[PDB]
Amino acid sequence: KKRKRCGVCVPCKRLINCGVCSSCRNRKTGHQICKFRKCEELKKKP
DNA sequence: GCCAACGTTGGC
DNA sequence: GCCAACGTTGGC
Ligand SMILES: [Zn+2]
Ligand SMILES: [Zn+2]
Repeated sequence: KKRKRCGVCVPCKRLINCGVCSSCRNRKTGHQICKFRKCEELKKKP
């Protein structure tokens, strides 16, 4: 299964894709959420 | 069936 | 070990 966003971090609370980060500009091919909405808990840990 | 957006990997 | 690209799938 896909992990669910946490719904409580600042990114999760943002409503709208910014439209200008690289995730947003390449959305059709890269299929990624806006860098500013990406759930903090879903990022890669080193 | 659509589509937002997470998971995986070839090629580097 | 990274990440562009794609496939996938849960929720609608
Ligand atoms: Zn953005
Ligand atoms: Zn979150």
